[PDB]
Amino acid sequence: SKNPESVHDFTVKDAKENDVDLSIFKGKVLLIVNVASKCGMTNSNYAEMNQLYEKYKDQGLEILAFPCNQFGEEEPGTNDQITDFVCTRFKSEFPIFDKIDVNGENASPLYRFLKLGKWGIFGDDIQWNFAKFLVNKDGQVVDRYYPTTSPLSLERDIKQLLEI
Amino acid sequence: SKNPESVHDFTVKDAKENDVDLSIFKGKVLLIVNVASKCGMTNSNYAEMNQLYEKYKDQGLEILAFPCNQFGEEEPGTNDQITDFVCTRFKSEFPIFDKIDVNGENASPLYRFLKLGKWGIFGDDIQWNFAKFLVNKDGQVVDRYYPTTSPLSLERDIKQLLEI
Ligand SMILES: [Ca+2]
Ligand SMILES: [Ca+2]
Ligand SMILES: [Ca+2]
Ligand SMILES: [Ca+2]
Ligand SMILES: [Ca+2]
Repeated sequence: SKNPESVHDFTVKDAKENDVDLSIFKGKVLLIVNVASKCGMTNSNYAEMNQLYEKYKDQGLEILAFPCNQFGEEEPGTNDQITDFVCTRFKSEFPIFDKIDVNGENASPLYRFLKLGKWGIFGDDIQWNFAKFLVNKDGQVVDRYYPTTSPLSLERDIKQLLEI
Repeated sequence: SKNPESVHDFTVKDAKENDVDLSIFKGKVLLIVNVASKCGMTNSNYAEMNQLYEKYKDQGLEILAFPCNQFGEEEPGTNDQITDFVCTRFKSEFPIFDKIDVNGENASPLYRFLKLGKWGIFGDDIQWNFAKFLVNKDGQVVDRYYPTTSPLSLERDIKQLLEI
């Protein structure tokens, strides 16, 4: 809409560049997390996220992954590609949206909003790849975790947040 | 080893101003929490850490709680009162240390070091009362949590560090 009140007032692009009204997720627990551009998903975060999905997929937990190139201070070897460098694919169970920036000038309105969560307690810049956010059924930012917190460690909060 | 390599390379004052070398904690997993400076163990965090402690003190978990008045020092109807500006008494099984600054020009050297953790991923200033850090048996910072993350939600990582 126009009054950033909830995460549901936001619409984002999916991998297909098609609009997705986040408002369709109400009633479900949103676990928002920024993923890397790397092409391979080697990181352990994905595996653990899959499990989390495997377990709470049909219970209200929806994982919203967002590719971001603002980190991964890669050690180049043939990366110089400005016409097709971002991974042209993301093989995972949960949904992977269009690549967006989480920090800086062109930051996504959503992350801007996720950052106002809990009176600015969540106001920090996304520290690195895989920062985790938990949103309740009403679209309010409930929790935030550092990249270094494996998805599996968010189970207790996921569980509670679902009333299971 | 002039320049600190670990949390063990720091000496802090305890509630009774007696120097404490963090080396006496080597071989133990540490939960470092900054607490409100005012009196009152009513905040939910206390009960949860209390529980955490009762269930892990005798397994390798130590809790270093540091009082700080940098957050909402304007809370008590009568806070203005300068006779110290930190509660003269903090009933708790787990040790409460002397007051320290966590942010700014007088931030405790220990908090400067913890903010160095994970290649700067933990560089953010302490957001509010009750931010959490998990340090391994070796004295290196391995996790950081937002104030909003309840203690009990750190159990998985604790067990993982204590190896259980
Ligand atoms: Ca960019
Ligand atoms: Ca971890
Ligand atoms: Ca020492
Ligand atoms: Ca003030
Ligand atoms: Ca851990």
